[PDB]
Amino acid sequence: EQQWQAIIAEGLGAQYGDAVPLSLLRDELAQRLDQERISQRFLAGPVNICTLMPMRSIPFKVVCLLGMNDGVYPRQLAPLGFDLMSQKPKRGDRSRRDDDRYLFLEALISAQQKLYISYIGRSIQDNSERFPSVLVQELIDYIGQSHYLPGDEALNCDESEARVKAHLTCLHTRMPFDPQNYQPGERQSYAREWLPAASQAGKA
Amino acid sequence: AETLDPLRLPLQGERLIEASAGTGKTFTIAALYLRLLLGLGGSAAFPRPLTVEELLVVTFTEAATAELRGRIRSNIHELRIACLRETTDNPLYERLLEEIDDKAQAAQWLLLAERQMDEAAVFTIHGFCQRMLNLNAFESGML
Amino acid sequence: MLRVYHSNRLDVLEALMEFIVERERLDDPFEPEMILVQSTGMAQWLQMTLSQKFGIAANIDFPLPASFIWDMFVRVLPEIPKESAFNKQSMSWKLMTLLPQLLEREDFTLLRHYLTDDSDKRKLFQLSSKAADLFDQYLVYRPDWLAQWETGHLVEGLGEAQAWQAPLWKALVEYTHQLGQPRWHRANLYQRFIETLESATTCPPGLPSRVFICGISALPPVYLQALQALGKHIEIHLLFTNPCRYYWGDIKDPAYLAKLLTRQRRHSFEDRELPLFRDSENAGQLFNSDGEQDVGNPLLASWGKLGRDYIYLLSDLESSQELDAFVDVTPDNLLHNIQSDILELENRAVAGVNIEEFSRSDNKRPLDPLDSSITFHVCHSPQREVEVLHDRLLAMLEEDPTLTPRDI
Amino acid sequence: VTIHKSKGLEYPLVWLPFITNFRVQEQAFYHDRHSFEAVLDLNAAPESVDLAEAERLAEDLRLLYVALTRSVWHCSLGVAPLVRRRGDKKGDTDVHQSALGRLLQKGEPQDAAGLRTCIEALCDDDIAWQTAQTGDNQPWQVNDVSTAELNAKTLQRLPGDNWRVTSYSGLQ
Amino acid sequence: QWEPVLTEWITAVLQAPLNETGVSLSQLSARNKQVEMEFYLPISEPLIASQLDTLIRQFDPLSAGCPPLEFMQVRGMLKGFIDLVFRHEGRYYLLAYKSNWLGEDSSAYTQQAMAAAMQAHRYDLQYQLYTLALHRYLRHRIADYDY
Amino acid sequence: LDTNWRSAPGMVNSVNKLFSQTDDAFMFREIPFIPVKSAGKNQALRFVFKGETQPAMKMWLMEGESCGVGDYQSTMAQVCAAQIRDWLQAGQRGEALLMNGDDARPVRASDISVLVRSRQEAAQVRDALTLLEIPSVYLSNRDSVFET
Repeated sequence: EQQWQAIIAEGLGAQYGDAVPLSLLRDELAQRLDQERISQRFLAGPVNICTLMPMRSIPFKVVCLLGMNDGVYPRQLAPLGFDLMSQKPKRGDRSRRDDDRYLFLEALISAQQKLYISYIGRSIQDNSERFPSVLVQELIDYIGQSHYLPGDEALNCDESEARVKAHLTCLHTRMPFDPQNYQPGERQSYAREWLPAASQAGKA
Repeated sequence: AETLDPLRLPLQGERLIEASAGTGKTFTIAALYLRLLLGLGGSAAFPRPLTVEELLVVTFTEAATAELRGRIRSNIHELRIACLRETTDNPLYERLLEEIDDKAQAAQWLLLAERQMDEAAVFTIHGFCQRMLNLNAFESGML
Repeated sequence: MLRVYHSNRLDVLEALMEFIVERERLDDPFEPEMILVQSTGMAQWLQMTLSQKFGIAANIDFPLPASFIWDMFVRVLPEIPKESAFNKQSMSWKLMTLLPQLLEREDFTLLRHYLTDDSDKRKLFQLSSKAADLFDQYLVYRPDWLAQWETGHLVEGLGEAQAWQAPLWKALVEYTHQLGQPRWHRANLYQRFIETLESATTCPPGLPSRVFICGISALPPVYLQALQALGKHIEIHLLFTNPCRYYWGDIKDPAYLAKLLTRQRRHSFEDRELPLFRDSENAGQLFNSDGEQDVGNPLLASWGKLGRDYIYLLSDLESSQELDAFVDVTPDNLLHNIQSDILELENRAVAGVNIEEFSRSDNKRPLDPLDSSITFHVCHSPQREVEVLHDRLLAMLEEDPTLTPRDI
Repeated sequence: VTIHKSKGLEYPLVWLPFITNFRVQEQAFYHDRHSFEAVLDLNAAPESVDLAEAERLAEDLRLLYVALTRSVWHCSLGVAPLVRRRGDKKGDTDVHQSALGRLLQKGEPQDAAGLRTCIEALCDDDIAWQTAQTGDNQPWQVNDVSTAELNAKTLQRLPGDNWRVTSYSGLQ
Repeated sequence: QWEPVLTEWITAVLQAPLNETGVSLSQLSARNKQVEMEFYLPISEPLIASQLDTLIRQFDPLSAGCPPLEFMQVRGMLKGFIDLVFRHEGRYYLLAYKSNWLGEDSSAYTQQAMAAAMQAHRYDLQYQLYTLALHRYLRHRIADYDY
Repeated sequence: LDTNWRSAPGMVNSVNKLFSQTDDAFMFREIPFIPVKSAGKNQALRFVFKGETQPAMKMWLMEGESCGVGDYQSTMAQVCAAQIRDWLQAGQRGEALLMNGDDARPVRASDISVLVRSRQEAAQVRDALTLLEIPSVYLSNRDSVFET
């Protein structure tokens, strides 16, 4: 009732005189019913799950990023085509691509202690290589060109960059019951439910 | 028919490339993309260098477009490194570096191509048709 | 006096806001304290930090910048309603009535070819909604275009769509002149609002004591030109988060470069004058011919275009007071190395222009193998990705004894 | 992997057991040799059936070229005198109606001995032939290996204290 | 049809004063009133119900009955939305609204029934947290403040 | 494009020998076939067996005058499964190898691939291969998980 009376009040505020069809009001109510968002439990104390929202940078100790593959991030919103702001850009103009790049910059700066970045690299259907985003690729390129491992102190520039980018990249297994995750070392899984499944010590 | 060289192809009018089975078609597309970006070829070159949002690449499979976009991004990064260093380990990249006279402007153009790689116009057929229907909706008549 | 607070992180800005509130108390206790935010989570974090610092956080209003600007329009200039007549839905329902009346014109033949093919009043409402959204964006960002369209003259150098956008807007301004709705909107009011504050001698009543602008990194030049005239009378504290401490924006003219060189920041606690650029004599060689500064850090040049425009819009203000409180980060970890390279504005990426720099590899920064600050992970599915993330967050909670999941 | 799903992939060793099996198109939907437009003939005219079968044979030859050019080191082919016709011994086989036999028998109808002589005619160092032997000795050998001991880490303490931003209704 | 009775009921509510001196709601100006004050209250100790309910029962006379509620140790922030805060003759006052009131239709809503409703719905803890938040707000805002 | 960078020159010569027997092998005038050239870096690729160097194309001619469809499919599936188990049984002992110059690689189960056209013959190949204790995957399986 609130959305219907709000739609009719916004229509009659312009004093619309002609007839209005039913399907237009149905599509408008279907669009207005799904427009609502919830952000009440953003900082309640449990760990925060939210999308990247622009002009909101809060310092945190651990900042994790998901879905940083190509195509998904940065979120591209195409212009209308007949908009004049896209033709002659000014200083104060805002675009969603630049907002997402500044959001990635604010997520890099706002991270205090630990930064986690995970993207889908291999397809689950046909095992096809899924490339990451351009921002993460520039980040790992700057990491490989700005830092080197103490094992190979003076070997090469591109080879040390590839060795750093391979040491940082943890290619995890396709299935959770794989014994590679439960091998002791740097990374070890905390899922004790798949430990007898990975140990292969069960009756058939 | 004639043999195809990626650094001597005239980019004027309509050309028909018949890439056989097993040939480097995905490598030739990236080579022609770098040729269209840097504006190489001399007399057979483009009249003006184009940006990333002006090069249209059409491939049917979406995973093929993603793989081609990643390969073109890797080729842009490798050519930018080879232009900043004025040396490379690839013979086609060696001839590409030998074709250009200036190095700083080409490296800046490759850096701008690397930064604008997210807005690359490498789409599918139906994706390009949907983008052209939503962009110029007035002359087409699309919702 | 308009006070601009540059800082690397947000906790320094929150401490500066705490020092401002504890230094100068409000004369009216029931007067709300205007803190301009953009999202609800930013206002919630500011409320929680002010409650942690003060013991309480109440009667603090967090409005939108457009809502605060329209509220100041109502409070300063009279005969203005609390709601604007030009909204998105109102202009859409106005243009849905105005567009069939304007199909007979020669300039609207493209919309006639788009509309008169088949219409069950679906394409008309979509065109009206998109044109109303574009008109709202013109009301926010481009007031000169609407001011020239109200007279009826075109702007030289625009696109073809102006050929149907200039008579559509002006007939809108007549239509609200035809109805009982008020005439005033956002575009035609900002120049009178700027002029009536510069021409006034006494301060108008109803204005708040001090306005905070925290967590906002993107504003149009119209809003900043209004806030400069607002800050000439009432002290407005602008807390802006910039990742670099030096000037990392663009330039307009060489006569503006000397004006930027004469402007120097001063610390809040140390009270010492600090320059903007790292080198004052070689500051002209950094900028290009068009006016873009060659940033040494490629990540800041590639990702921070919005902040690069915003610091240029902030530096263009005449009566702005710039204060810098930057806490330096000791580069020990990899993330701290990246933050120090962004803050100090230096390029640590080794290109290897010569063979001597390409052969040796000890010229870079050493990265310890136990440094788990920045990690990149490759997964196969959205289930397995967060399944890896849960185990990694459990490992991070086990690695540090003092670690809160609220801080994650 | 099917032939359409193997376009653009790469495989070391490729086995093609059913490359001689062919299927005859029955419907009359062809393309004109002058206007290059899709012509659908709803009547059962023999010229339209032959012009559709020519495009079907060209599609089978293109499938043969796709399937042959995916091997890197070694490819193996299965050739046999397949007869689609219901007659058992008619003196001629239908391998010329397939894609492989059009290149082996040079587009000419022959017999099983003619197919064998056409196979043995193009014998080089890279192209050889052998007869199909039906026989099995042993399935395989497993050659399994032991698995090392592995464990899962356990969290020592609680992940977090009771921290929650509530109201009066949460405490009631 | 409810409207002409609703407006006279609203004016009858507004004409009735609610103070120990007899101050009505019409005497409050716009600068004196503040509607829907939202506050965040910090707490760094684990909130024990047994150490809090005895401290409430030591001073509050309405805690003669009302067996104590059970809640977990809450450490962190507390949200609250006060309906109205208003000043008059240099003295601050709080006002909240309760409007369910299903079980009364006659004039039986005396002070004893209202006190029983306050003990049943447990609005004493809400009013005590409101007094603590208002005390901290007037201490932070006004210098040289006495409760 | 003249140069081919994928396969060994033996397979390239086999393709250029089989498809250039007659003129216009693709039976259309506007589709001409040209002999492609192999790569210079991949000219040393050899699939070697226990006996000697195995040739590129091996046309397994099924012997007989006339055969049906199901019997031919069953016999060629059995021959293919026998060749797979012969390549895997000799590959795990260091006999069958893939040699690039002097570098060698043993043939695993992921190297051998069977190219089919339909789902029924793919199931026939899988049933004829799982009888000899050889597990096989179907990459072209587009069946829904809800139909199992």
